[PDB]
Amino acid sequence: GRENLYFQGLKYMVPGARVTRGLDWKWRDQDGSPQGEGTVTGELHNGWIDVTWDAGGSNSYRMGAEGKFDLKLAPGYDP
Repeated sequence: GRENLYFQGLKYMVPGARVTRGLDWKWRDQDGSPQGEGTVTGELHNGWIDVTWDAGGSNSYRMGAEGKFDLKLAPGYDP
């Protein structure tokens, strides 16, 4: 039994969080390298979260918006 994905989004999508793409990703190669990782840079806004990728691009991803979760916490990141 776990908190739903919206609750997880609220708990984990905070500045500094390390992420990769996740289940609902539909954003082509924006993660910048295969299996690329990134850092969340802000707070949730209308269910979207900002990420700066290690490859260097900055953009926004759904983590609740549209009922979709585009990211996953990166391997080795355990807050």
